Amino acid sequence: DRKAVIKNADMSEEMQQDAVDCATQALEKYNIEKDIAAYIKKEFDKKYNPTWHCIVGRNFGSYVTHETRHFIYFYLGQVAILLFKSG
Amino acid sequence: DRKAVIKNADMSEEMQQDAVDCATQALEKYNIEKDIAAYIKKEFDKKYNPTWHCIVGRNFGSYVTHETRHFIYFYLGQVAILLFKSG
Amino acid sequence: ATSAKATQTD
Amino acid sequence: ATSAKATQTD
Repeated sequence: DRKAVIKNADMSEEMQQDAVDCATQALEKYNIEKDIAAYIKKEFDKKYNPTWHCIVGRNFGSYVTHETRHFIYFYLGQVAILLFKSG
Repeated sequence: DRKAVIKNADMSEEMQQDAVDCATQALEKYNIEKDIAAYIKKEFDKKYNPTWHCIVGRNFGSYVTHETRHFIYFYLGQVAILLFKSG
Repeated sequence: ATSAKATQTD
Repeated sequence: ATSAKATQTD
C-alpha cells in the first residue's frame, strides 16, 4: 500500500522498523491525524516506556528535544510522522 | 496583521500572551515552519527553562504528554502552533 | 504532574 | 543525553 521513507533517525534499526509497522497499523485503523498520532504514541509508551510524543500531518515544521537514540522522522505515504521520546 | 486564536491551553494567562507574542515575532522574522518553531522553542527554553517542543503548520494532528501548566495550542493567522514542555 | 493532549488542525 | 532536532515537511 504505502511507502515508508525514513528522513531522519536517531534510533536502532529494530525500533525504526517498529515505528514504520506501528504507523502502518495506525493508518490502517484511523483516518484522522490526531488519532493516528495517539495510536503510535501509546504503543511506544507501552513498548519502549514513557514518554513519547507523536506528530502526524502533511504540513508542519518542528523543533524538539529528544533523548539520544529515541528519535525518528519519516514519511509513510503522503503523511509525515514525527516520533520521539522526551521525559 | 494576524489573528491569535487560542484553542487549548494549560498555562497561566501571562505565559499564554508570551506564547502569542513569541509566535508573532517568529512569523515576522521567519517564513519556514521549522525555523518559526525553532525560534519559539529556544525562547521558551531560555525564558521558562527546558524542555520545550514546538510544532508549526497548517496540517497536523498530535498526541503529546506535557507537564501540567505548560501546554498551549493556538492559531496565529492560518498557521497552528503547538508548544509544550516535556522533560 | 503530566497530562496527555491531542491536537488537530481544522 | 539529549539532542535538538528540526523537521520540515516538503
